[PDB]
Amino acid sequence: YNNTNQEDLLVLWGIHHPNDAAEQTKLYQNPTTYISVGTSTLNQRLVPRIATRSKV
Amino acid sequence: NHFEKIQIIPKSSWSSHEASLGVSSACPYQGKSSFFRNVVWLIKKNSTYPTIKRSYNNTNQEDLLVLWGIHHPNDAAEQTKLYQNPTTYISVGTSTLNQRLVPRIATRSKVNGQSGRMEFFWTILKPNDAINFESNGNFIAPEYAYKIVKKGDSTIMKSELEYGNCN
Ligand SMILES: *[C@@H]1O[C@H](CO)[C@@H](O[C@@H]2O[C@H](CO)[C@@H](O)[C@H](O)[C@H]2NC(C)=O)[C@H](O)[C@H]1NC(C)=O
Ligand SMILES: *[C@@H]1O[C@H](CO)[C@@H](O)[C@H](O)[C@H]1NC(C)=O
Repeated sequence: YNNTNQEDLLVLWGIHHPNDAAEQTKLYQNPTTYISVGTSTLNQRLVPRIATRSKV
Repeated sequence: NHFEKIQIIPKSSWSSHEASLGVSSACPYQGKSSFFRNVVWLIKKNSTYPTIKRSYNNTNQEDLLVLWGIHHPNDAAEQTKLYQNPTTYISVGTSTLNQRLVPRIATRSKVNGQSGRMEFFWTILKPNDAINFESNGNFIAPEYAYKIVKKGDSTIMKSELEYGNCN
């Protein structure tokens, strides 16, 4: 997306950290994933993180 | 103002990993070279290191200070020598924690004769919550943890002086 507007823009996004490899492939097939995001200033490569956690 | 130390993962309970070989000349007790007493330096048994999947639940009434660590070795040789598995990680989870630690190799100056490094981590595990570890190598597991028995005013004074038997 390009900010063709005149004012600063607050952009939000996210990453899913699943319970286990089963759920990872169940929902996305690909077993080893990442989200990379870039701007004139941002240089992010996010990587989902698996861990066994209490239900919330 | 007061911890009560409890055992939460007994040392004797590690069947498919060597638990008594996690020791170092950098930590002498009295000749016999030793280690941090409250955590275990787990190591490969037979030639191998099965994936560990262990968890403690805080059935107590008070917040619990849990400590654990990761081993960062000198090189791939030592990594496989001690844990066989060449690509490892420790993942730790709570109702709030979502950690995946990865050992980091780098060539470092000896300190207390060791070029490897140990990196410790911690959390406060609320009553009725559990901490779930999973690992594949380089894990330094908890044995003892601390119940926070009482809270109150205190401070960490910095002084070279000693106890004065006074009030
Ligand atoms: C830790 O152990 C206790 C059981 O000893 C669990 O207590 C249950 O937890 C649920 C959900 O938190 C509560 O709503 C219930 O009161 C408890 N159920 C029963 C049958 O006692 C607790 O869930 C465990 N904690 C975790 C994170 O697994
Ligand atoms: C060690 O490894 C071999 C498998 O390669 C196995 O057959 C042997 O019995 C193991 N030893 C013990 C004491 O478990």
